Amino acid sequence: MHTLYAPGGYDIMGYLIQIMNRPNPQVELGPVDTSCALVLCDLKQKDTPIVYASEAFLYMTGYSNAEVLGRNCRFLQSPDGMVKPKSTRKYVDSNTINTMRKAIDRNAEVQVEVVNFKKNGQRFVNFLTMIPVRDETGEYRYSMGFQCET
Ligand SMILES: Cc1cc2nc3c(=O)[nH]c(=O)nc-3n(C[C@H](O)[C@H](O)[C@H](O)COP(=O)(O)OP(=O)(O)OC[C@H]3O[C@@H](n4cnc5c(N)ncnc54)[C@H](O)[C@@H]3O)c2cc1C
Repeated sequence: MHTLYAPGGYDIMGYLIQIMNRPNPQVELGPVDTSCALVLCDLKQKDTPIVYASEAFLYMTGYSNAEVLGRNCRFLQSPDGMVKPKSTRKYVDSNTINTMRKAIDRNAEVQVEVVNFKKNGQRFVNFLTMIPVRDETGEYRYSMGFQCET
């Protein structure tokens, strides 16, 4: 995947404000900021790659920035971090993965609990919320994910 990163970075604060200010929230997130675990994925690049990960996300998962940037978040679904698209996961609920997938395809807010694994192989339940984000053009371009170790 040779995902390309936005020069000058991402407007994470602007998107967090946009999220808290959204008119018809389908899921209540409550106040959020950059201190929590989050990632921003580019819906317009091949396989919706992570283009930004907050430090709390890297800390929670045990992975470094170099290891998560440019990858579809699904790698967390395997203790070895090897998860091929369309593959039947052996540790994660298929309906769950399908739910995330359709929500993402439809720019629909979604919230799920998904089994994930940290870099050292430690299993945990990830309480995940994905909210589509509009960039400067006004159209949905990114998705912001909020991860919470349950
Ligand atoms: C911003 C953002 C943050 C994210 N953060 C995380 C995170 O922290 N942790 C995490 O684990 N994921 C996270 N994800 C999710 C991950 O990136 C994928 O989006 C998710 O795994 C679903 O998409 P996929 O491409 O993996 O689907 P696929 O690889 O296509 O897998 C879908 C699975 O569902 C099953 N399935 C499909 N259709 C049906 C059907 N009709 N009936 C029954 N079963 C069916 C299949 O058998 C398949 O194994 C995040 C996504 C975004 C956009």
